[PDB]
Amino acid sequence: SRTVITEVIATADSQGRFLNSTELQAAFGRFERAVPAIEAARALTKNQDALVKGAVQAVFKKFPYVTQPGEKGYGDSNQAKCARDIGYYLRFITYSLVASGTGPLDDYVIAGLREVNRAFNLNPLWYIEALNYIKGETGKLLSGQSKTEALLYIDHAINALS
Amino acid sequence: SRTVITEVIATADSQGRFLNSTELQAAFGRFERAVPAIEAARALTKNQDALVKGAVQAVFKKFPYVTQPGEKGYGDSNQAKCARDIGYYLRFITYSLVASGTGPLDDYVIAGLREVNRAFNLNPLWYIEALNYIKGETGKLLSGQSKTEALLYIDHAINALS
Amino acid sequence: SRTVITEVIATADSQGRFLNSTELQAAFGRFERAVPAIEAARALTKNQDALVKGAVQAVFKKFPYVTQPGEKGYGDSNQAKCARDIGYYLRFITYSLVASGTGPLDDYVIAGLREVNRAFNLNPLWYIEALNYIKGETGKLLSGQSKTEALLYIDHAINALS
Amino acid sequence: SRTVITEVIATADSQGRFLNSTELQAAFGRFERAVPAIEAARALTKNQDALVKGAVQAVFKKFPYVTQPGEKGYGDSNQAKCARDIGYYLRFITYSLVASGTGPLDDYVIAGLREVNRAFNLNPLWYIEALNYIKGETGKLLSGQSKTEALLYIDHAINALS
Amino acid sequence: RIYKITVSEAGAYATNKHRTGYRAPIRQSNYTLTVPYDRFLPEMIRLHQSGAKIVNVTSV
Amino acid sequence: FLNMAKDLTSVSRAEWLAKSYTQPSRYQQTETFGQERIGAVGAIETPRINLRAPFTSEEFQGALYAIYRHIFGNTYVMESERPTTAESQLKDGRITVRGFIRLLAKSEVYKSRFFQKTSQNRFIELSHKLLLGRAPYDQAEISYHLDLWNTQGYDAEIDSYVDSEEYLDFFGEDTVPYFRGFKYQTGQSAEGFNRLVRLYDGWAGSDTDRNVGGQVARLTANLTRGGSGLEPFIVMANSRR
Amino acid sequence: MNDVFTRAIAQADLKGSFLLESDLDKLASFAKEGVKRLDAVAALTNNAPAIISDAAHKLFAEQQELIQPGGNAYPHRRMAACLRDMEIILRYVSYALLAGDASVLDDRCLNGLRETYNALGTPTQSVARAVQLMKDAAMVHLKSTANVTVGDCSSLYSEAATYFDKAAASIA
Amino acid sequence: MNDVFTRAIAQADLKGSFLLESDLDKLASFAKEGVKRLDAVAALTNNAPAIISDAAHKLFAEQQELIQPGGNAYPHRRMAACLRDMEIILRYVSYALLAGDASVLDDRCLNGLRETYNALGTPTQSVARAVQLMKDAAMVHLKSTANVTVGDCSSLYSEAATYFDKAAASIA
Amino acid sequence: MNDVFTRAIAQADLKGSFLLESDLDKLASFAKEGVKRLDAVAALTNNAPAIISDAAHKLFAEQQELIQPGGNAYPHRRMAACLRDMEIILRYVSYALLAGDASVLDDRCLNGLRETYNALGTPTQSVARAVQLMKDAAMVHLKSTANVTVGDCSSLYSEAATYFDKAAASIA
Ligand SMILES: CCC1=C(C)/C(=C/C2=NC(=C\c3[nH]c(/C=C4\NC(=O)[C@H](C)[C@H]4CC)c(C)c3CCC(=O)O)/C(CCC(=O)O)=C2C)NC1=O
Ligand SMILES: CCC1=C(C)/C(=C/C2=NC(=C\c3[nH]c(/C=C4\NC(=O)[C@H](C)[C@H]4CC)c(C)c3CCC(=O)O)/C(CCC(=O)O)=C2C)NC1=O
Ligand SMILES: CCC1=C(C)/C(=C/C2=NC(=C\c3[nH]c(/C=C4\NC(=O)[C@H](C)[C@H]4CC)c(C)c3CCC(=O)O)/C(CCC(=O)O)=C2C)NC1=O
Ligand SMILES: CCC1=C(C)/C(=C/C2=NC(=C\c3[nH]c(/C=C4\NC(=O)[C@H](C)[C@H]4CC)c(C)c3CCC(=O)O)/C(CCC(=O)O)=C2C)NC1=O
Ligand SMILES: CCC1=C(C)/C(=C/C2=NC(=C\c3[nH]c(/C=C4\NC(=O)[C@H](C)[C@H]4CC)c(C)c3CCC(=O)O)/C(CCC(=O)O)=C2C)NC1=O
Ligand SMILES: CCC1=C(C)/C(=C/C2=NC(=C\c3[nH]c(/C=C4\NC(=O)[C@H](C)[C@H]4CC)c(C)c3CCC(=O)O)/C(CCC(=O)O)=C2C)NC1=O
Ligand SMILES: CCC1=C(C)/C(=C/C2=NC(=C\c3[nH]c(/C=C4\NC(=O)[C@H](C)[C@H]4CC)c(C)c3CCC(=O)O)/C(CCC(=O)O)=C2C)NC1=O
Ligand SMILES: CCC1=C(C)/C(=C/C2=NC(=C\c3[nH]c(/C=C4\NC(=O)[C@H](C)[C@H]4CC)c(C)c3CCC(=O)O)/C(CCC(=O)O)=C2C)NC1=O
Ligand SMILES: CCC1=C(C)/C(=C/C2=NC(=C\c3[nH]c(/C=C4\NC(=O)[C@H](C)[C@H]4CC)c(C)c3CCC(=O)O)/C(CCC(=O)O)=C2C)NC1=O
Ligand SMILES: CCC1=C(C)/C(=C/C2=NC(=C\c3[nH]c(/C=C4\NC(=O)[C@H](C)[C@H]4CC)c(C)c3CCC(=O)O)/C(CCC(=O)O)=C2C)NC1=O
Ligand SMILES: CCC1=C(C)/C(=C/C2=NC(=C\c3[nH]c(/C=C4\NC(=O)[C@H](C)[C@H]4CC)c(C)c3CCC(=O)O)/C(CCC(=O)O)=C2C)NC1=O
Repeated sequence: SRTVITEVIATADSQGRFLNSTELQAAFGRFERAVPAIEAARALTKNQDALVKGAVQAVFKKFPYVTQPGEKGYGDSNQAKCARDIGYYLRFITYSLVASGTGPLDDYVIAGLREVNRAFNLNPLWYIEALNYIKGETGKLLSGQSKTEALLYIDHAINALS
Repeated sequence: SRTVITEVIATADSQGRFLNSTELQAAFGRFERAVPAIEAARALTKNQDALVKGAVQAVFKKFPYVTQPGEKGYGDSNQAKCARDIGYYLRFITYSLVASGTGPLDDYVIAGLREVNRAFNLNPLWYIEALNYIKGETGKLLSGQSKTEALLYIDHAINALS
Repeated sequence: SRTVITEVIATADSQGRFLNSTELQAAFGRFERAVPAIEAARALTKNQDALVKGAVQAVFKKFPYVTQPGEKGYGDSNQAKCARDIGYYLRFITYSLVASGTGPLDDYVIAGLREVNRAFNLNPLWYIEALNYIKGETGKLLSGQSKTEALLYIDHAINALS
Repeated sequence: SRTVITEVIATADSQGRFLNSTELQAAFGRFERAVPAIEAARALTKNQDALVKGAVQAVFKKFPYVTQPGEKGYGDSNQAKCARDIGYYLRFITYSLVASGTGPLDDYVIAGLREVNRAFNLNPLWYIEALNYIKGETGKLLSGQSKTEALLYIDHAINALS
Repeated sequence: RIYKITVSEAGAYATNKHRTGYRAPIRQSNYTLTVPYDRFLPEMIRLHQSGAKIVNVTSV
Repeated sequence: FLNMAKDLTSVSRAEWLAKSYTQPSRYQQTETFGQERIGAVGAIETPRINLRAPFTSEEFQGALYAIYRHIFGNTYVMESERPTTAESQLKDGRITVRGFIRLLAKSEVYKSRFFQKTSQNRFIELSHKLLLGRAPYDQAEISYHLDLWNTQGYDAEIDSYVDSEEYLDFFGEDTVPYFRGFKYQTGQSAEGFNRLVRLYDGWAGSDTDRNVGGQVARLTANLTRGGSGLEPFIVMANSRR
Repeated sequence: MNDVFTRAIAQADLKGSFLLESDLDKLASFAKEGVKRLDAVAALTNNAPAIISDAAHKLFAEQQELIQPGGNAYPHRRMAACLRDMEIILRYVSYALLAGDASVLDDRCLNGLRETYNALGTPTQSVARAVQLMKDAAMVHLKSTANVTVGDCSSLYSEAATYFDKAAASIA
Repeated sequence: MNDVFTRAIAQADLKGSFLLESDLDKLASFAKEGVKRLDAVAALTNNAPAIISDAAHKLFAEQQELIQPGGNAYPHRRMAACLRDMEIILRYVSYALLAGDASVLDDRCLNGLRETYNALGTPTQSVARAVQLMKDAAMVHLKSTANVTVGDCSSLYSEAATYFDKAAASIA
Repeated sequence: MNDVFTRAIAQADLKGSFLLESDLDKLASFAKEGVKRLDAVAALTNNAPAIISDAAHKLFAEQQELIQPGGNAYPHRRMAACLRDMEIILRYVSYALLAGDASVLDDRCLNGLRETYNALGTPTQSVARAVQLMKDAAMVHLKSTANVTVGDCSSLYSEAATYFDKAAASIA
C-alpha cells in the first residue's frame, strides 16, 4: 500500500540506493503524525454504527426516489448492502488514517471503482452524500489535527468518487 | 535538487496526481526538522576556517608521505587546492543541511566524483580523513539533533567517497 | 572472449550471413600475428617468477610507505597477495597474447576491476607501477614484433587501470 | 487463414470489442456472394483436367526453349510436376473462391514463393503464362459474378508471381 | 545520412488519442526527432499513421 | 434450533443480512493474494519511469538505473560495460528513451547476454519479455522474427520490436519498458500470462547466460503446441468423471 | 484462426484434393443460414451488459462467499476483473458463433485460462458457474423475436449452447 | 510491499473488521518508538561500506576456496558480483528495518534468490555465511552508543537479527 | 563464444596456470595451418547455394512424402522454412570451421533444436539426412584442387565432417 514509509522504500529501491536523510525525515514526519491519525481512527471506529446509520439515512434523504419500489434503494437486501458499502468506506478510511497514506483506499476502494459502479448501476452521488455526511459528523467527533487527517482521507474518497 | 519537498512533488507528478496526506506528512517532517538543520548550518559556517585548516592538518598527519616531494601534496599550490577542496565539501554540507536533502552534495560533489578523482589521481582517503576530522570536531559545538543532522550529511559524503 | 576470430564470427552471425572476404582477411591477419604473439607469450611464461618478484619490489620502491605498519603492504599475507595479483595480471596478459585479443583481460581482469579495487581499498597506481616495471623488463626480454605485441597488451591493462 | 470472417473477428479481438455493425454487414456480404463463389469453385473443379493440360501446353508454347534436353522442362518427371504445380495453383484458387478470401492463396502459395522459386530455379513467368491461360479459359467457363470472383483470385496469384 | 524531422500535431493525433485513450502521460505536440537514412522511411510514415504533421526536414 | 430461531425471527432482517454480508470468507485472500503467488508484486507495483527532455541529475541517474535493470534482465553490468556515449546523447536530448533502448539492445552487452550463446527461440521470447514487457502470444511471432533476422539481421530485428505499434502505444518514446503481461492486455492469448509467469523468475531472478546449463529456451513446446495438451481431457473430466 | 470454410479447406488440403461437391453443399447451406447466424451474433453483442449483469447477480447471490471480505471478487479491483473476464469470455463466444467454429474460442481464450486461474488462486468452479449463468441469460435474448422476422434457429441455439459448454468445461 | 501498519490492516481486512484497540495500541507503540528505528536505519546506512568490507574480509579469510582459480569469487567479475550481492542484501535489510516488516525481503530481495544461486552454481552456504558476517558487523554499528541519546534498543537489535537470519535461511 | 585459443585459455584458467609449452605448440600449429582453414571456410561459403540445392534435390528425391500434401515441406512456406534451416545450419558449420571449435554451433544452432523440431512435427530423421547430404556436397567442394595450392588438408576434412556429424547427432 502507498504509505509514507512504503513510497520512501520504493523510491529508494527503484534507484538502487540506501535510505538517506530526505527519506528518514519523511519517515520521521509519518511517525510524528501517527498519534493524531491513530486516535482519529480510534474515534471513527468507536462511532462506526451511528456514522453508518446516519449516512444511510442521509442518502435516503438526499435521494428520496431510490427508496420507492422498483429501483435501487428498495428492499431489505439493497439497504443492507448500502450499510455494508458505507461500512466498507469507513473501514478503509480508518485503515488509511492508521497507515498514514491513501494506500488502503487506493487499493481497496478506488482501484476498479468506476467499472464496478457502472456495471451494477450504482450512483457515485449516493456515496458522495454518505461521505459528506461522515465528514460533517467527523468534524464534531474530532478536534485539532485528528479532524484534519480524517477529513483529508474522507475528501480523497469523495474526489475519487467524482 | 533531491530534497524532501522535491521528492514529494516528483512522486506526485509521476503518477499525475495531486499532493495528498502521504506527501504532506513527509513535508511536515521536513518542516519539523528544519530548525536543527539550520542551526547546524550556522555552527558549521561560523567555524569553517578552523575546520578547514584542522582537516588539512589531519590529512597531512594521516598521510605524511603526501608532503614529501614528488607526491601530490608537495608545494603551496597543491596545499591551497587541498584547502579549497575541503572548503568545497564543507560548503556543500552546509547547503545540504539547509535544504534538508542530499541534493546539493549529489549535484555538486557526488555526481562525477569518481571519474574526476581518478583522472587527477586524487586519493579519496584524503577527503575521507578530512571529513572524519570534520565529523569529530562537529562532535563539539553541535548538540542533540543538529549534531545528528550534520553527522548524517557528513556520513553521506564519506559513503559516497568510499 | 572477444578475439579477432570471435568478433568476425559474431559479426557474420548477427548479420545472418556467411563469412566473406573481409572477415577472412581479418582472420588471416590474426593467424599471421600469432607467431610473434605466441613467441612473446612463451618468453613471458619462462620469466614469470623473476618478473613478479621485480614488479613487487618496484611497487615497494615507488610506494615505500605501504610496507609501513598499519598499511596494506605490511605482513607476509599482504605481500603474498601482491605476488599473486602480479602473477594474475601476467598470466592474463599471456592469455591475451595467445588468443590475439583483449578478451582474457577484459573478461577476467578488467570487468569488475574498479568496484573491486574500491571495495578492498587497493590503489590502481600500485598495479600500474608493477605493470610499468613488467613493460620495461619485457622491453629487454623481447624484440621486434613480439615486443610490440606484449607492450600493446600490457598497456591495454595499464589504461584499464587508469 | 485470412478471410472476411477471420479479418473482422481478428480486428474486433485486437480492439477488445464485440463485432459491430460494419463487421456484421461485411460478413453478410460475404455470405451473399458465397453463391457465385461456390458456383465458380464447382465449375473450375469440374474442368480441372482440361485447364491444367491447357495451361501446361500454353507454357510450352510461350516458352518453347524449356523443353529441349538439358533444360528445366525436359523430361517426363518435369512434365508431370509442371502439371502438379498448375494443379496446386488451381486447387488453391478454388479454395480462395470457397473461402471468399485470398487467405488460402496467401498461406499455401504466396508465403515462401520467391525463395522456393529461386532455390529450385523456377521462372515465375512460366506460372504467369499458365495462370493467364486459365484466365482466358475461365472467361469461357464462367459468367456474371462467378467469372469476376474467379478472376480476382487468378489476378491475385498473377500479381504475387510478379 | 541523418536528417532531423520537426513534428507537430493539430487534431488528427488528438482525435486518435481521444478514441484510444491516454496510455502514457501526455506530452507537448512539437518535437524534433533525428533519424538515420535507414529508418527515415518508416519513422516518417509512422508519423503519418499516428496522424502527426511534419513541418521541416533538415539534412545535416 | 432455539438459537437459530432467535437469530431468524427475534431480530429484524436488515441487520441479519448486514452482518452476514461482512462475515469473513473461507478464501482468506488479501488484495495482494495472487500477485504474491506468481511472484510479481514488485514487478507490478514499481514506479513507471518517464524521462522528459529536461531533467535533473537524480531523475537521470534513477532512470538509468531502471533502464539497465529492465533492459538487461536484472543482470549485472559492470562499470566498464556501461555506455557513456549513449548516456551523454540521452542527457543532451539527441535521442529519446526509445532511442536509448534501441542503442542498448544493439549493444555487445545485450547481444552477448541474450543473442550469442542462445537459440533464436530464446532470443525472441527474451526480447519480447524485455522490450514489450510481455511474452510471445503464438508461434507466428517466432516464425516472423526468425525470418526477419535471417533475411535482414539483428538490427532490423531489434527495430521490429522498438518500432512496433505496441511499443509506442505503451512505452512511447519516453517511458522505460515495464512488465505489461501480468495484467490482461487486449488481444492477449490467455497463455501470454502463463508464459510471462514462466519467463519471470521473481524480483531477484535474472536472464544471465552464466547458468550451469547455459542460456536455453523455455516456451518452445508451449508456443508450438499452443497449450498444455491436457485441455481435451479436462473437458472429459468435467463430464461424468 | 479457423472458421467452417477454412476448416473444410484444411481437411481438403490434407487429403490433397479439391473440395468435394458435398462439402460445397454444406458450405452453401452455412452461407444460406448465415443471416440467422448474424442475427444470433448481434443478439449476443447488443445485450452483453444485460447478460453479464444478470449472470453476475445470480453468481454472487448463489455463492456470496466470493464477495465477502477475503473472497476473490471482494475488493473493487478484483470484482472489476471478474466482470471483465465475463465480458471477455462472452466476446469470444460471440466470435466463435460468427465463425461457426470453436477454434478461436479454444485457441485464444481457453487453452491457458484454467492454469491462469489456478496460479492466481481463482476458484475455477465459480468461473464455470458464471459462464453457465451467462449461457442461461444469453439464450433469453438469443430467442427474442422483436425487430426480427420469425423463423427456426434451433441449430443456432444448440451451437451457442455447445460453445458456452466448451467454455465452462475448459475452465472448470 | 507491506510495512507493519499495512500488514495489520491486511490481517484486519481478512476478518472484515476494523482495527482493534490492542492493534491500535501496538501501532501507536511502534510509531512512538520510531525515532530509535530511524537511528538504527541510519546506522546501517552510514556504515554500509564498512559492514560489507569487514564481512568480505572475514568471508574470504575463512574460505580461501572462493577466491582461488575455480572459486566462485575468483575473477574480478565474480568478486564484483559478490560485493554487489552483499550490498543489495544489506540495503534490503535496512529497508525491512525501517518498515518494521519483512515483506520487502520476501517480495523483493529473496523473491527468486535461492533459484538464482542454484542455477548459477553459487554455494548458498557461503552466501548465508556472508549474511551472518554482515549481521555480526552490523550489530556493532547498531549498538554504538556515540552520537545518539542512550536508551534501550534490544528490540531493534532482535528485529534486525531476524531480518538477517531470514535472508540467510531463505538463501540456504 | 569460443575458438581453440579461448578454449585452451579457459581450461588453463580453471587449472589456474599458464599455458604449457605443449599447448603453445598446438596453438602455433593451428595458427600455422590457418591459411588452409580459411580456404576450407571459403569453399563452404562460396558454394553454399550449390550445397543446399544439391542436398534439397537429393532429399526430396529420396523422400517424396516430404513434398506431398501432408508432408512437412508441402506448401511454399514450409519448403522455404526447410531451405532456410538448411542454410542456417550450413552457416554455423562454416563458423565452427573457422573457429576450430563447435561452441558456436552448439550454443546458437543446436541449442534446443531437437525440441523445436519435435514440437513442430518436423521429422528429425529427415533433418539429419539433409545435414548428411549437405556434408557430402560440401566434402566435394572442400576437396577441390582448382584455385588453390595442392596440399594435405585431411585434418580440415575430418574436422568439417565432425561438425556436420555433430549437427546431425544433436538434431537426431
Ligand atoms: C471493498 C470495497 C467494495 C465496495 C465499496 C463494494 C460496493 C458494492 N455494492 C454492491 C451491491 C449494492 N450496493 C447497493 C447500495 C445502494 N443501496 C441503496 O440503499 C443506496 C442508495 C445505495 C448505497 C448508498 C445496492 C442497491 C446494491 C445491489 C445492486 C444490485 O444487485 O442490483 C456490489 C455488487 C456485488 C453485490 O451484489 O454484493 C458492490 C461491488 N464492494 C466492494 O468489494
Ligand atoms: C502447394 C504449393 C506448391 C507449389 C506451387 C510448388 C511448386 C514446386 N515445384 C517443384 C518441382 C519443379 N517444378 C517445376 C516447374 C515445371 N516443370 C516444367 O515442366 C514447367 C516449365 C514448369 C511449369 C510451368 C520444375 C522444373 C521442377 C523441378 C525442379 C527440381 O529439379 O527440383 C518444387 C520442388 C520440390 C519437388 O517437387 O521436387 C516445388 C516446391 N510446390 C508446392 O508445395
Ligand atoms: C504539461 C501539461 C500539458 C498540457 C497542459 C498540455 C495541453 C494540451 N492540450 C491539448 C488539446 C486541447 N486542449 C484543449 C483545452 C483548451 N481549449 C478549450 O477551449 C479551453 C479554452 C482550453 C482549456 C481551459 C482543447 C479543447 C484541446 C483539443 C484541441 C483539438 O483536438 O483540436 C493537447 C493535445 C492532445 C492530443 O494531441 O492528443 C495538449 C498536449 N499538454 C501537456 O503535456
Ligand atoms: C512517409 C511517406 C513517404 C515519403 C515522404 C517518401 C519519399 C522518400 N523518398 C526517399 C528516397 C528516394 N526517392 C527517390 C525517387 C526517385 N528519384 C528519381 O530518380 C525519380 C524521378 C524518382 C521516382 C518518382 C530516390 C532515387 C530516392 C533515393 C535518394 C538517395 O538515397 O539519395 C526517401 C528516403 C528513404 C530512406 O532514407 O529510407 C523518402 C522518405 N516515401 C514515402 O513512403
Ligand atoms: C538459428 C538457429 C535455429 C534454427 C536453425 C532454427 C530452426 C526452426 N525451424 C523452424 C520451422 C521449420 N523447419 C522446417 C525444416 C524441415 N522441413 C523438412 O521437414 C526438413 C526435414 C526439415 C529441414 C531439412 C520446417 C518445414 C519448418 C516449418 C514449421 C511447420 O511445420 O509449420 C522453426 C520455427 C519457426 C518457423 O516456422 O519459421 C525454427 C525455430 N531455430 C533456431 O533458433
Ligand atoms: C483473452 C482471454 C483471457 C482471459 C479470459 C483472461 C483472464 C484473466 N483474469 C485475470 C484475473 C482475475 N479474474 C477474475 C475472475 C474470477 N474470479 C472471480 O472470483 C470469478 C469466480 C471469476 C469471474 C466470474 C478475478 C477475481 C481476477 C483477479 C485475481 C487476482 O488479481 O488475484 C487475469 C490476470 C491479469 C489481471 O488481473 O488483469 C487474466 C489474464 N486472460 C486472457 O488472456
Ligand atoms: C445489420 C446487420 C444484418 C443482419 C443482422 C442481418 C440479418 C437478417 N436476417 C433476416 C431474416 C431472418 N432472420 C432470422 C433469425 C431469427 N429467427 C428467429 O426468429 C430468431 C429470433 C432470430 C435468430 C435467432 C430468420 C430465421 C430469418 C428468415 C430466413 C432468411 O431470411 O434467410 C433479414 C431480412 C432479409 C429477408 O428475409 O429478405 C436480415 C436483414 N442482415 C444484416 O445486413
Ligand atoms: C583474476 C583477477 C583478480 C585480481 C587481479 C585480483 C586482485 C585482489 N587482490 C586482493 C587482496 C590484496 N591485494 C593487495 C595489493 C598488494 N598487496 C600489497 O602487498 C601491495 C602494496 C599491493 C601491490 C599491488 C592487498 C593489500 C590485498 C589485501 C586486501 C585486504 O585485506 O583488504 C583481493 C581481495 C580478495 C582476497 O582477500 O584475496 C583481490 C580481489 N583478484 C582477482 O580475482
Ligand atoms: C533482489 C535484489 C537482487 C539480488 C539479491 C540479486 C543477486 C544476484 N547475484 C547474481 C550473480 C552473483 N552473485 C555472486 C555472489 C556469491 N558469490 C559467492 O562467492 C558469495 C558467497 C556469494 C555472495 C555473498 C556471484 C559470484 C555472482 C556471479 C556469478 C557468475 O558470474 O557466474 C545475480 C545474477 C546476475 C549476474 O550474474 O550478472 C543476481 C540476480 N540480484 C538482484 O536484483
Ligand atoms: C534525519 C533522520 C533522523 C534521525 C536519525 C533521528 C533520530 C532521533 N533520535 C532521537 C533520540 C534517541 N535515539 C535513540 C536511539 C539510540 N539510543 C541508543 O543509544 C541506541 C544505540 C540507539 C538506537 C539503536 C534513543 C533511545 C533516543 C531517545 C528518545 C526516545 O526513546 O524517545 C530522537 C528524539 C530526540 C529526543 O527526544 O531525545 C530522534 C528524532 N531523527 C531524524 O529525523
Ligand atoms: C582473402 C582471404 C584469404 C584466403 C582465402 C587465404 C588462403 C591461402 N591459401 C594459401 C595456400 C594453401 N591453401 C591450401 C588449402 C587447399 N589446398 C588443398 O588442396 C585443399 C583442397 C584446400 C584446403 C581445403 C594449401 C594446402 C595451401 C599451401 C600452404 C601450406 O601448405 O602451408 C595461402 C598462402 C599462399 C600460397 O601458397 O598460395 C593463403 C594466404 N588467405 C587469405 O588472406
